[PDB]
Parts: sequence; structure tokens; C-alpha cells
Amino acid sequence: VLTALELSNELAKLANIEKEFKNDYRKLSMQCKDFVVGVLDLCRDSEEVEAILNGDSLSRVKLAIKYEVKKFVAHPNCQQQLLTIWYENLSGLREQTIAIKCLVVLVVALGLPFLAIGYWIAPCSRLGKILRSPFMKFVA
Amino acid sequence: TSLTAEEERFLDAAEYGNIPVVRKMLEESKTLNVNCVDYMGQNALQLAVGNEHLEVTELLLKKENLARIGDALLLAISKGYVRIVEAILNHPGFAASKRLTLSPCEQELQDDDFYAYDEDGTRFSPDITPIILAAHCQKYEVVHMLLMKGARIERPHDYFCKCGDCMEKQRHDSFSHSRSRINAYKGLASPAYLSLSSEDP
Ligand SMILES: [Zn+2]
Repeated sequence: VLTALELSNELAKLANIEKEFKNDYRKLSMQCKDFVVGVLDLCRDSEEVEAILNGDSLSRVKLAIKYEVKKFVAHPNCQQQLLTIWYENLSGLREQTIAIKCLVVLVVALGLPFLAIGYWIAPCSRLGKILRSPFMKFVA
Repeated sequence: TSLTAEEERFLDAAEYGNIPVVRKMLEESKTLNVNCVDYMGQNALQLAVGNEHLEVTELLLKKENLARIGDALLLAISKGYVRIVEAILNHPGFAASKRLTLSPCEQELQDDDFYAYDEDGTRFSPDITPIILAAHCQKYEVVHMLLMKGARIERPHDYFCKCGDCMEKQRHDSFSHSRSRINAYKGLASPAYLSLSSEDP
């Protein structure tokens, strides 16, 4: 999968450089992207999904984002992992509606200085884990 | 490989449908174990199932000690081998056990290689029952036969269910849980299972 991703990068770069056989190189890059997506598709367990998403830190997801492999990153097998990591240490908020999320944003906005002041004890506090989540960073 | 001459002759005769050769092999032969499998090959019964041979499969089913029956049942269900499915379901293993109704993942301690594929995994997902696979392939005859034996697609719980079983599955390997739910719904939403499942479909 890493070989296919680097080959997709190389084929896209050569498509840009050549400008004569750009269609052929773009088709080859699409073939590499399709192979990567097909390899990701056959996952049936979280362990296999993690193994494809990073080798022996979403290394492969980051490397595919760098190479504009849209279908590998937008695949549900990767979105299920990205959502679990995104809603880390707060899982009940994922199923809430958009209105509840906006209410959470407003609550954070009203009490942002208070939680910032309390962040000193946050590493030893239970709420520090929530405030350090990848979602509460975006809301903050 | 580690295979010998006699068992290789058995395997090729079964794969190519040499009924008299197989019959001679299984009569008065101490060697040539019935469930001998290559390192990266299929069982003899799996080979007989893959290429339609009712007589060879039934003659293999004569032997009491023989594994990979569930995998061959799944393989036959994946195709139109209705007669082979009927022959396999006639084995006493399915009749006197909960293997048919329950999924391979949670049927038992899975000590035996009943649903096992070549080396480690399974031909399909571990949470796909034979009836779910039959619904997936929309095999009306196979679905009807499996339903007549008491095997039905158990309805998955609500997405927000908090029971011990659902929480245990969600705690570890949640992607497999979601995929199993999707597979169960795909089996339920199949026209074959919808039409042959219950009254007023
Ligand atoms: Zn439940």
C-alpha cells in the first residue's frame, strides 16, 4: 500500500511534468489510488483497519492526504477510525444533534476563561482529558 | 509440500470428480486421512464442493470425523449448489448442534476448524451465518431450506442499546460490530429473506 501511494505520487508528478502524455500518467495514478482503496476495502476487523491506516499516529492517512488520495481517506473504513479518534474521551456527544453541539460551543464560549484558568489542574483532573480531546480543541 | 502420493491422488480425484477412485480410496485404507489439507490448499471436501459433485461430497460425508464442513456449506451457499447444501445439512453435526443457527464467532469455543478457511481466516466475515449469506446471494431455494431447519437472521439490537452483549462488542473492535450490523441488515433487506421470512412481507 505504501509502494502504491508513493507510485501514485510519482505518476502525478510525472503527469504534471510531461504535459504530453498527461492522460496516461493520470490514469496510472488513478489505478494506484484504486488499488489502495480496494486494499482498504477488504477490512473486516479494527486491527486490519489500523494496520492499513499506519505501519509498524495515522501515518498512512497523513501520507494519503499529502498525495491527494481522496477516496482512501473518505472511505468509511477510515472515517470510522477518524470519528472514534475525533470524539475521543467524549463519546456521548457524537450521537447528539447539531443543536446540542452548538449549545456545547456556546457553553464553552461563555466559560472559556474559567476552563482556561482551571487548565492548570486539568492534567490531574478528570475534565482535563475532555478538554484535551481532538474535538474540544476544535470547539475551543 | 508436505503432502504424500496417496493423499495427493485422493485430492486430485476428488477435485476432478473421479468417483470410483475416491470410493476405492475410502475403502479399506488405513492411510489417506480424509481431512488432510495442504499448507496453503483446500480440504478434499472443499475441493469436491467447489466443483459440483454430489456423489463425491456425500461419499466424503460418510465419514464421521471430518472438518471444514461449515466452510464448504458457506461455499455452496455462495453458489447455486442447492443439492450440495441439502446433502451437507443432512450431516448429523448440524442436526445435533447449534452450529447452523448461531454465528461462527459466538457459536462455541470454536476449538474445531468447522468454519475455518485455508490457514487462519474464514471464507467470509466471522459474523456471517449461513442464512445471512444465503440472503446475501438471494438464493430463494437455499434461504427456504435454511429457514425450514430453524435458522433465522437474528434482528440486530438498537444502535443505542446498552446491554452487556452490545457493550462487550462495542468495547473492543467496534468496526467489526458495525460491519456485522450492516451485514445482518443486508441479509434482512434482501428480497429473498423478505419474501420467505414471515407472513405479510
Ligand atoms: Zn444489546
